[PDB]
Amino acid sequence: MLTMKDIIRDGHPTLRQKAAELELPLTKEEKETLIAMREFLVNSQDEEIAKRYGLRSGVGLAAPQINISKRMIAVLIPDDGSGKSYDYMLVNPKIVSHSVQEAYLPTGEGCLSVDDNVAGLVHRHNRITIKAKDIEGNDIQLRLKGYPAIVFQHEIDHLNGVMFYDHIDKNHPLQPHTDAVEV
Ligand SMILES: O=C(CSC(=O)[C@H](Cc1ccccc1)CC(F)(F)F)c1ccccc1
Ligand code: NI
Ligand code: NI
Repeated sequence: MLTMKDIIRDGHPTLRQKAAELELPLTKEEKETLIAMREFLVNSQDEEIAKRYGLRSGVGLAAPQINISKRMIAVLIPDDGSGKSYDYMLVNPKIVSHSVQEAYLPTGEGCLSVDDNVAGLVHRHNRITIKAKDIEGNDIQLRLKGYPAIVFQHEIDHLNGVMFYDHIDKNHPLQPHTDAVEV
């Protein structure tokens, strides 16, 4: 299983690279790592297993974060009230369209790869459409709003060498953009 030992940390060069598109089908090895990434999320969200193996809690992970510079991500966002949950392993995900309307988490964002907490609002598109491939090379189109959309954008940024804190206003970190919605 993956652990925090596997997660590379801010300053590591792989995080600042652009990750390579995968050829399809995936190798037995690539499928294995994408399942393991999902398994990390699951494990990190279990109280017991996370205490035991020293796991930070996560809802998303991009392959660059385990030092594999390939365009695959995993997102595990549990039910949390509404009956909606997000359990997705995506290959070559792409944002094909979005809202003009920005949104933001009012406490900022975190990142498994960033050891410190950073304060600052990270403005993002409130709605997105994503086209990607699943683990078996079938076609996936996702329409996301709000928290799920922020999460996927965060992980997609990882595939382009962008970190959440790059989007934070150095002067006015906690100033929302006008008409940006709080999530
Ligand atoms: O905040 C988190 C997890 S933090 C997280 O998923 C990171 C990214 C993140 C995205 C959007 C908002 C905050 C953090 C993942 C990373 F580091 F792997 F990319 C949480 C976990 C379980 C229950 C409730 C909340
Ligand atoms: Ni992150
Ligand atoms: Ni700004």
